[PDB]
Formats: sequence, C-alpha cells, structure tokens
Amino acid sequence: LLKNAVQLICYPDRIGNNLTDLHTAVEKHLSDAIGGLHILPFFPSNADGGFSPLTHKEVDPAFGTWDDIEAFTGKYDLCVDLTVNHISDESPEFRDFIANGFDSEYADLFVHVDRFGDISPDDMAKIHIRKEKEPFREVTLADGTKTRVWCTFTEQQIDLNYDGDLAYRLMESYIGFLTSKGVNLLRLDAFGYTTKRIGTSCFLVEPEVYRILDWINEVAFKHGAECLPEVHDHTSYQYAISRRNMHPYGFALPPLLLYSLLDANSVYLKNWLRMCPRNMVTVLDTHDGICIPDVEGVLPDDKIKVLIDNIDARSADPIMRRSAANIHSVGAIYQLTCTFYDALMQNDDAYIAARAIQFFTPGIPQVYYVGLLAGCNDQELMEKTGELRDINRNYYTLNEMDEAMEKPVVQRLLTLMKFRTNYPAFDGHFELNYSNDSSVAMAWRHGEHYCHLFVDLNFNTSKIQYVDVKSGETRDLEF
Amino acid sequence: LLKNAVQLICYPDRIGNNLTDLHTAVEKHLSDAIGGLHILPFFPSNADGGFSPLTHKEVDPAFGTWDDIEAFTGKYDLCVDLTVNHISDESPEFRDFIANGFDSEYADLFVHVDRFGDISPDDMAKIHIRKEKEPFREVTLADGTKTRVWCTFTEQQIDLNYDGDLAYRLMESYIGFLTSKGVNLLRLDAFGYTTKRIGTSCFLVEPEVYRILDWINEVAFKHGAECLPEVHDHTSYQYAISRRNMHPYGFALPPLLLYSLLDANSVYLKNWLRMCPRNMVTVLDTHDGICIPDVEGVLPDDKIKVLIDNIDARSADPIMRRSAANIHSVGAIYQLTCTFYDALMQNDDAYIAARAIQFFTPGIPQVYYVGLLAGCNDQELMEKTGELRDINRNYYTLNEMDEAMEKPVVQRLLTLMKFRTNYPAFDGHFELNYSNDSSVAMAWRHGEHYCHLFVDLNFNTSKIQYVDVKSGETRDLEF
Amino acid sequence: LLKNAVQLICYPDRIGNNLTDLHTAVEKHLSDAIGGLHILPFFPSNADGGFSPLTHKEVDPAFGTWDDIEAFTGKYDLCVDLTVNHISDESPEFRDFIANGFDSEYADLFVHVDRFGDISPDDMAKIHIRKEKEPFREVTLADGTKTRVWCTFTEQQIDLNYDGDLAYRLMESYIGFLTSKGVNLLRLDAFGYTTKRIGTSCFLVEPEVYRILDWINEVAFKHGAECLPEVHDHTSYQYAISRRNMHPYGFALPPLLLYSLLDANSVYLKNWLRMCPRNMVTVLDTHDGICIPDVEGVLPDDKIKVLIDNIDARSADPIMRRSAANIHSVGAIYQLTCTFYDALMQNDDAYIAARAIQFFTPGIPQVYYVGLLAGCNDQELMEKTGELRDINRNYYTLNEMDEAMEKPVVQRLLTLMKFRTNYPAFDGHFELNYSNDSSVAMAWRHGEHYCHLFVDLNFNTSKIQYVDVKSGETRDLEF
Ligand SMILES: O=P(O)(O)O[C@H]1O[C@H](CO)[C@@H](O)[C@H](O)[C@H]1O
Ligand SMILES: OC[C@H]1O[C@H](O)[C@H](O)[C@@H](O)[C@@H]1O
Ligand code: NA
Repeated sequence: LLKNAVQLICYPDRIGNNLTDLHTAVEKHLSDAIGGLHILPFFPSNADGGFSPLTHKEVDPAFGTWDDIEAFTGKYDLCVDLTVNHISDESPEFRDFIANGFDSEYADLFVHVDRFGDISPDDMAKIHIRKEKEPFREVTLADGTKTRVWCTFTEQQIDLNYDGDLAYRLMESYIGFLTSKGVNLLRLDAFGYTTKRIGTSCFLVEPEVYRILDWINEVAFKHGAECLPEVHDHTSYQYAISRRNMHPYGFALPPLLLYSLLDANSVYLKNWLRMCPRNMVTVLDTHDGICIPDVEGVLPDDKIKVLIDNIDARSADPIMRRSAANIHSVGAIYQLTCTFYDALMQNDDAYIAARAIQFFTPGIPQVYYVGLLAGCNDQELMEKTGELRDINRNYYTLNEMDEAMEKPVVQRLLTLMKFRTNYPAFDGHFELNYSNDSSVAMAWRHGEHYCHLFVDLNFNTSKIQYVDVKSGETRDLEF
Repeated sequence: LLKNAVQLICYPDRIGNNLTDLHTAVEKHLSDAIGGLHILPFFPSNADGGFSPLTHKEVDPAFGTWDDIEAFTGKYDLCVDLTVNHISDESPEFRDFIANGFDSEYADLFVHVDRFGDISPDDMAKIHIRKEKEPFREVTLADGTKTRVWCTFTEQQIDLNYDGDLAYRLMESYIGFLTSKGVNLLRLDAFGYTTKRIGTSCFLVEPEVYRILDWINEVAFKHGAECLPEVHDHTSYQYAISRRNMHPYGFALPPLLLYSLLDANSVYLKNWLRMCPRNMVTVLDTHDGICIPDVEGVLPDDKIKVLIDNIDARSADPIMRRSAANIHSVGAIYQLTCTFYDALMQNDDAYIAARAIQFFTPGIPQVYYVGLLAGCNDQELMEKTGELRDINRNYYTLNEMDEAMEKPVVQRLLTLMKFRTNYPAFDGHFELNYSNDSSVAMAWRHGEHYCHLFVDLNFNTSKIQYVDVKSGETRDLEF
Repeated sequence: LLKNAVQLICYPDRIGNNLTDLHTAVEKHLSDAIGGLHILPFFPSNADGGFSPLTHKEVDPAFGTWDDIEAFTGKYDLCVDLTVNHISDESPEFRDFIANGFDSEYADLFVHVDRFGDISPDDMAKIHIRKEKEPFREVTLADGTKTRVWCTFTEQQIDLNYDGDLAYRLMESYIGFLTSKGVNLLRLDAFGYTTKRIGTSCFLVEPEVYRILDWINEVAFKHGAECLPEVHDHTSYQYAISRRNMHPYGFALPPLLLYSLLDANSVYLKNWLRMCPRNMVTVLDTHDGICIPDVEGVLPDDKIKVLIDNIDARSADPIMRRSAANIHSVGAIYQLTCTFYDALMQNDDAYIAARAIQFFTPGIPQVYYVGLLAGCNDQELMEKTGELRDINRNYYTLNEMDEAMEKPVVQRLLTLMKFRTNYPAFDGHFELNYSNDSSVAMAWRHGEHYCHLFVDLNFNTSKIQYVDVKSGETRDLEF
C-alpha cells in the first residue's frame, strides 16, 4: 500500500541544482503536504530529458548519488521511471552488440528488423509512431556490417525485444535494484510500444500488452512495488489497467477540467467522476503537456475543439500526431504545450478550484512542480535548447522557489495539499453529490470523518467543509 | 522535338553575377543532369524582374551578350519568355506613341481605354486585378494631351492590342529573332490577359484565347519552336492547351504534393496522375509563389484551406487576386509566397520524395534553381527590395552554390536529376500502379528499360528500382 | 469507325413485345434521328436484367432471332454488351465444371477461392464490393465435393479468371461471333472487376487493368469493332480509357447537368466541358440509376448534396454503397433510382435544355428510351418484381410509344435528335464560348457549317442558331 497522499512530480536538477537541493526544498516547504515524490529520470542518459538511460542502476553524478535518493525514502513514497520500451545506445548491453555482432550474448535483447522479412506498405502505415520516419535505425557494427534495429523514439533509444527472454531479465534486474533503493511505484514509461507484431499497430496490442503488463506487475509486487503504466490513448485502456491491480493515469482530468472551468460546464466532468477508473494517479500537469487523445470520448469532439481553440493563443506550437496537415483539428493535436496555470489564464481562483477537484477525485493526486509554484510559460527557456516542452519545465533556484512559495495562490495550493494529505476522510469512500450543470459537489466519508468540496464554475469559487473529529463541529477550510 | 530531360529555371544574374558565371556553374555541377534551361527574362527591362522588356532582340549588358546565350544552345534546350501580353513603356514602339500621339504608326499596337466609352461598375466587377488600382494608366503625351491605356501589371508594362494587326507583327518578329539564337521553347508569359472584351472577364475569354494561342503556335512551328503558355487558373484551361499541340503547365502538382505529403494522402494525387494533361512541363517551385487556383477541382476546397493554413506560418503575405470596382478588398488567395523547401518544413526526405514524384510525372520536369539548392525563405532579400516574391528568388554567389551543392539533400536531388535525364525508360510510356491511400507507385517502361518509384507518404520514403540493360539485373538507385 | 449520330439505348422487349416491334418502332419515328442502337442484353439470361448470359452466341427466343438483330445493321450502328467479368452458372462452360470437377477442360476459366490460401481480414475489407456478402459462392459438384468460386454480383453470375488463358478465348470467341452479326461497339460490362489480386481492391487494378483492356480493344479492332468500357468510379479512369483508343462513358454529365439546372450554375459544367475526355459516349439517363461517384471531383461535395436533397422527394430509395449507414451523405449513395424526366420535375424546358447541352458535348450522345418518350417514375412496375431499378425501365406498347411521340416535349427532343444526327458541324471541332456563371454557350464548327447553343440556366431557355448551307444565312432551330 502507498500513502493516500499528494505526490510531487519533479526533475532532479530544476529545483536548485541537484538531488540534495531538491530534498532541501521538500523538507523546508512540503514536509507535511506530500507523501511521495515522482523524481523524473535521474539515470545516466544521452537523449530526451533523461528517458534514454544507459542503466537504471547508476545515478547521473550531475544529480547526486544513490544515497541522495535514499534520503527521500523512509519518509516519502518514491515513484521512479522504468523505461520498459527501450534503453540507450550507449548502454553496456547495446554497446556489446555493436562490438561482437550477433555473437553477442545480448543480441536477443533487441528487435532486429530483418527478422520480420518484407513488411507490406499496409502493415507499415498501421504502425502507431509519432514522427514521420520509419521506426528503424541502421547501426554500423564494429566489423563493418550494417543492420537495422527497432527504434520508436530518437535514435539513441533502442527498443527492447519482448518476443525474447533477455528483455524480461533486464527489467527484472532493474526492478530488483530500484526497489532495493526504496522505490515504491514504478512508472512504466511508454509500455504501449513494447508489443511488436507486424500487421498490428505495434501499440497496445491486445491481449499481448496485458500479459507483458501482468508479468511486470508480479515482479514489482514480489519486490514490494506497485506499477503506474503511462499510456496516452483512449481512456478504455486506463480501465483495462485499473482492472489488473495497477495504477492507471488520470490523464482525462486535465483537459476535462480545463474545458469545464473555461466554459462553466460540469456535465461531462460529473459524468466522468461517476465512472472514472479506480486506483488511478490523477494529474493536471505533467512534464509533457496537456494530452488530447486521453479525453476523446470523455469530452465530445466539438467541446475538445473549443478547448484547443481557446488555449491556442496562450500556448506554444503544439506537439502533433503524425501527418496531420489540418493543424487546428482534434485529430491532429497530440499534446498542448502550455503550463496548466497559463491554461487557466493565470486565474488564481480557477487554478485552486481545479486542484481541489483533482484532490477530491478518487486516486493518488500528483502535483507537478511548476504547477506547485504557479509557473507561467517559459518563453525564454523554450527559445534556447529548442525543446518545445521546456515551456513547462521551468528551472528554479532555491531562492526563486522560496519566493514562489510566498505567492498567495501557492499558499492556497499549499493548504489544499496539507488538507488532502492529512485529513482522514480521503481514506474512506467517494460520494459524488447532485449539482446543476455549472457547479460540482464532491465529498469524502470515512467514519466520523467527512469533507465536502463545492466549486461554482461560474465564479471559480472553492469551498471545502470538513468535520473536525476532535470537536465534532463542521469547519470551513481557509484556502 | 524537345529533350525529355530535367530543365533548370534560373535567372541570369542570381547564380554568380551574369550569364557567364551562370554557364560556369552548369558545366561544373549539372553538365549531365539537365537537358535544357529556362533562363528567366534577360532582355532590357525597367520593372518586375525582367518582365518589362523594351525589346526581345537585345540582352541587358548587365547580364551579358547574345553570345553568352548561344553557349547554352549547343548542348542544352533553351526556353525563353515571350511577354505576349505586354512590352515596356520605354520600348521604341511605345516611346513613338508618346512623341507623335495617335499619328504614330505604332498607335494601334496598344489598348486604349476610350474604345469602350463608359464602363459600368458591373462590367468592372467581371475583371480581376493584379495591382492595387484599376488597370488603367493615364499617360501624358508630348503635346500635353491626356489619354489612357490598359495596364494590368506595374505601370511600366504596357499591354498589347490583339484586336489590331500590329501586335501580331511584333510577336512574329520577336519569335523569329529568338529562334535564330537557338531558342526551342517559347514561354508565352501571361497570355490569358491578351483577350479583352468589355462585358467579359477580360481573362481567358473563349474562344478568342485559343485563336490567339493557335496563331502564336503557328508562328513558332514555322521558326522551329514549341510553346509553353503560362496560365494560372482552373486546370481545365491547362487541358485545352494540351489539346492544341502546346505544352501546358503542371501547375496543379505543387499544391497537390504539398498536401499529399503533409497529410499522408495519395488519393487526390493518384487520381490526378491518372488523368494529367499530356505533353506538359512539370514544376514544383517556380520564380513565383505557389499558386492555389491551379489545383481547384484536383483538390477539394476543404483540403485547400487546410493546405493554405498549414503554409501560412512558413510563408510571407500571400499574393491576392483582386477584382475591379473593389480595389482595396482582400480578394482571393492567388499564390503563397514561400520556397518549396520551406513549404515542406525543410524536411529533406519529403522534398526528395516530392521531386521523385515530379520526375515520374509525365512531362518535362523543370527544377527551379532555389529548389535545386534547397534554399530557404530569403527574409533579408524580401525586406531589402520590398518585392514580395524575392523570398523565393535567392541570390547565390558561385561559392554559395558550390557549397550548397555538397548538401546531402542536394546530392540526393542531383542523383535523381542524373537518373531522370539519362535513364531511357522515361522515353516510353507511363504506367501508374495500385497503392494504398498513403503511398504512390509510379513506373516507366520503354522496352527492356524499367524503373519503379515507391513513395510512402507516411514516412516520406523514396525507393527507385531500375533495370540495368547490359546485365539484365534489377538495381536500387542510391538516393 | 462509328456514325457521329444520336444512339438509342433500349431493351429488346420493352418497346412493343420483341425485337421485331422494336425495329417497327425505330423505323416509324427514329429512322433519320438516330445513327445507332444500344440493344441491352438480349441473350439467354437467368439473372440481373439480362446481364448473366449463358452464351453471347444465342438470342433468347423470347426476344427473337439473330435475323431480327441483323435487320438493324446496315443502316444503324449496333452496340451490344460483352459481360467480360462473368457468365451464367447455367452456361455450357460452367455446367461442365459441375459435372467433371477439376477434370473439366474449362476448370481454369473460373476463379477458385482456395487458390489464394488464407485472406487476411484487411485483404477482404479492401475488396470493392457493393453487397454485404463475401464475393464467394459455395457450389456443390456432381460428385458431392464442395468448392468456392469468385462471385461479384448475384450468385447466378460466376466471375471469369483472367490469370488463366480460357477467359481470353471465350471473350475472343464472343467478340468474333458478335462482330460477325454486325456489332460495331462492344459495351464492356463491369470490366473493372476482371482484375483480382489479394491485397488490392480487386477493382481497376493498375496497371493490370490496362493490360486486359488494351487486349480486348485490339481483338475488337481485328473484327472491325470499337469498345465502350463501362466503369462507375472517379472520372480519372474515364481519361485513362480515353487515352487508349476506347470510348469512355460521360457518366459525369448527368448529375452535373441536374445540379446545373436545379441551382442555375454553369461554373462546374463549363469547367468540365473545357476539359472533358473526348471520344466518349455521353448519356443523361441509362438503364441504371443516376450514378453519383462518377461526378465526385467534377462537382464539389456540398453541391452534390444539394443535388441529392433536391432529388430525394422525386426518387425511390437510392442504391447504396457498402455499409453506408449515413444515408444522407454524398459518400453513401451509389445510384439515384429515378427517370431523368422526373429528376427535372417534369419541366419540359429544363429537360430539353439538358438534352441540348448533351448533344453539343463532345462525344456520341446516347438517348435512353424512357428519356426519349419523357417517361415518369413507374411506381407500379417497381412495386411489382421488387426490382428497385425498374422505376426507370418502363414498358411501352407500340401504341403507348406512338402516343408519347405526340407529346409536345418529345416533339422538341425529336427535333434536336434529327439536328444532332444530320447537321455536319458536329463532325468538326468543339469550341466552348464565354458566358456568365449561370448560362452556357456551346458551339460547333466544321468548314462552312456552324451551330451555336445558348442555355440560360435561370429560366431553362434553349436557343440554337445554325448556318443553313442550303441558303447561307443563320436560322433559329425551332424546338
Ligand atoms: O500570374 P503570374 O504568373 O504571377 O505573372 C506572370 O506575369 C507577370 C508579368 O509578366 C509577372 O509578374 C510574373 O513573373 C509572371 O509569372
Ligand atoms: O519515451 C520517452 C518519451 O515519452 C515518455 O512517455 C516521456 O513521458 C516523454 O517525456 C519522453 O519524451
Ligand atoms: Na509526411
């Protein structure tokens, strides 16, 4: 069991300069407002913001040491990424492949494109790949031979072969090591691409995907860890995850709420909460930006397009899904590049009301560090480094964070976080209440404990009433 | 009969400094990659990038001499402009009109607005306008009298009167001189504007336009030349040209391919290839902007707005087709001001694929020099001269071209150009192949010679298989 | 080479009672108004209105004898159907397959489904079939063995195998026999389905389709006959046919005029006329319903829907394409079940104006007999026999035809037919004229001969002025 408490999502090096400064910031400000951390990839990596790890057993010295990670465990749950799809081209295992060729003992760890034979144009177009080139890298071996390996993402990320056995060893090896350092929750990064079969989309291929997923879940449970598979596709996949004793992501909530607050409409939101999957980890913002496929169905297309058209002016160029010439269409946008606070027009009341609704949604709530600090789109950071997503990946010095913590909106968010992390009613059962089509009433009951949220989307007001058991009376949370 | 080879579209003075530097670059890089040249207007001109010639019988000394032109004819086809619509106001023929008035023997060579009497506003609205004012210039005669002449374009370009006889004389004289210098292909510039009749659109007025067009074709054949009539409107006009033993423009192809690659959609392209006008000169980019009206019907309107909206960010202010009686009105989009490479987001694979599809399209392919060198939008040049289309009219020094020739994408383009100009299969018959809705299959067969293009618009991939006749085996072209 | 004259489309037994009554009716009224006939299938048939022939070498005694056929030849062109795709299951060739099994010498004449092995679900969904059943018929052999054959249409129609040799003879045998009886023009029924290749649409498969189509055309040319391949799909195929010395169908014209007249719009019509494929056979109504896919592109989707909604009230249930649950969507309708006269709301002026535009469209005009007699939707005939297309397949007795010939509107149409068949200008060249966007101006010139149509689509007015060579002056055709 994880702590039913708010979690902080954060990089190692963007609050302060390293894992030690991160720990300093948490203890100074968040020591009793969060119950866990999701520390974004802190491994030796050579691509894509830490998501091309050479191994899961080392910490990039630029960030700290394993002792600096274990400083968080013992008081906080620890969520860490497991890049189950791919490992770096600089990894010991893949470098051994280039030197020795197919004589390498790590050969069957990777996907060899010539194994599949000729792939028809139809089977190629099926493949759910998000840039405009084939997912195939031609690498040159030490002996001069040219061969191709499966490569979904950037070329420094070589995909693993779940049709062989070696890949399961490596994950089981990684999991054993991470759990020994105190990892409670394994975020299964990009698991949907693990399933390759020519003739299918090679993404979330059923029922193979769940067998791979049940296996990893068993390994984590053996080593005292639960799983958080991250998938950006139709929400029906989140329920499949939910029904296999794993934590799905509440990705539908961010755009569902953004539309809901901007348009003063509680209908689709109440419909969702009433049927939202269980054991999910709810988010508003992530390190990636607001994802659209995750709300298809949850929100009608015309209302999704209203959302897209409303945010376009406050957001940088969106991340696109491939070959979508119609760049202002629901079917074209993959992720909206925007801080969540800019998505609500820097409206304090709207942002707090959103976080309250998140906190009363069933599941473990994660708060992204930029959102924690009510960060705005980082134009300056985005314009250097070229990374489109850095618009939501502010760097903070410890002073700049101390200063952001004094903003009135952050003090308000900080009270919600303390209330959600400590008040016992959230350990009970969720009971949605009746409301009109422009306001939402959410409540939690655990024995004598009870708390009740009411948000009027017409005026962005947030009211929480809770029962103080030490006195029996009903008080107003001041936030 | 023209050479079935790639042609270069180029100015005299924008590779190096003159026609002499131009000839140097052709022999160094393209000597066996092109079979002809379209050298943009190199006559004495006083407006609009050479298109206001005082005569077609002289070479602007800033560019070179007629001897510099004939250096190209001995080895290459020569396509040169015939401004059938207009000649300069500094021309001898028009200056004689200013001095002597209507007593000049060249008076009936020009269109006098006063023939019509009053022109009602309704008759004005029929005529489209390429300037910001009515196409009527008030000129002052030597004796002080004020009279008006028809002037479609800039006021230094005076339109000719094809209701009289003098205009046919001048064209026949112009044609004779150019063919005597080795000109094979006469580009009839803006011939659609030659037909004037109040009560009509004064543009492509039927059937007068075809009689004017059959006449010039007659003169050219006598002097050993074929014609390339330039008309930017519905593709139906391109077929009428094809059916009169003239070369139409494959003007439909550029915006069609831009869409086909951007959206990974081969349906509309495949339909067009199946019915494309025959004996046409195919282009992707020209010395002008990418023209939209030329793809109506070929491409549904909703997809055209998609295409236009996708290019808006990568293109300058568009050229508009305004009507009269309404001179300060946004009007309809005519040409997108953009390099073809910036129109494909500078995606190398997509650009090579575009040229591959062009080169397998039936007809003589022209490659515009900027496209040859994978040039980007020239913001600095456009802002320096104020000419909106100079964003696609880059200047290259001999060094700047030599360096651009070593770019990998230009090396790939140069391999295709050598293949298309030399491989004999293109002299046979075109045979389109079946494919899915995201790929194109084009093939050419001439006896034992056979070559096969496959372009997957999902991944922007280009594959050509050709048969080496001296051995009978099938090889892959490396590009 | 055919007579450039109006042709009659007619059944054998639906004017009068047999072919002799047809000959009687033709000579009495049309003897100098048409130059040829399209006699719909008059062979022994057991399915689909005559299109399931047991042989092309016999005439169904219910219709007459071959002598009744040769009575038309010598004075009229003769167009007869060649069902190149399929022959009846009661045919001599196929019964031998049932009797002997694969030991039959006619075994390789038919397509055996088990030859292809497993067909993936994707390869089945590709198949362009407009029914909701697999195009596979399970037949029981005489020896009890069960095997499957390819069957596009009704189960009495077994498809032919153009991967073998027997199919080509059977056509060559049919063609030799039909041309020996005086047939000029072979209507190649449903030729698009002759190409089978698993993984393709099995319809118009390029370039195989032209391999088959160039073959038949020569075999027909050998025996003094030209071909009329019927295909209902995008017009690009019509030019593809046109460019191989065969006659395409002007299938785009019927719905194009219907829109143009109903909405007073000549824009798309003039565009088509300017570029329409020629050496085509033009039709307005046929023995089939008014076909929608043949005008996609020629007419924008929004304007096609205008047509569909206007015809919905005056038409029976339309024939649908496969799994088209959206019964009010351009992409769903295949053919509109309606006579052409009811499609123009029984407006005499509008119907004549349509026929006038047809007769001046480049190509051989066919007049369907129901259109000839200005027939209305036959509710009674449709509700009996259950055949949805019989709403356009009126039965006429010899009296009923004599009576309809006296209708004022039929007298006008009969004047046009004489003019289009006899006036020599139509043997010259087509010249489209300028007109506003709500009227059409069409003219023909052949030497001294000249005729000029002007149709105002606002008011359905028809005027034809011709140069009478018997006096040299310009007269008005009275219709
Ligand atoms: O309609 P277009 O093609 O842009 O105009 C054409 O005639 C004009 C005057 O000759 C020139 O401005 C263009 O360079 C030429 O291509
Ligand atoms: O595979 C790694 C990529 O996708 C993952 O889901 C990460 O969340 C994203 O930040 C990264 O770009
Ligand atoms: Na693409």
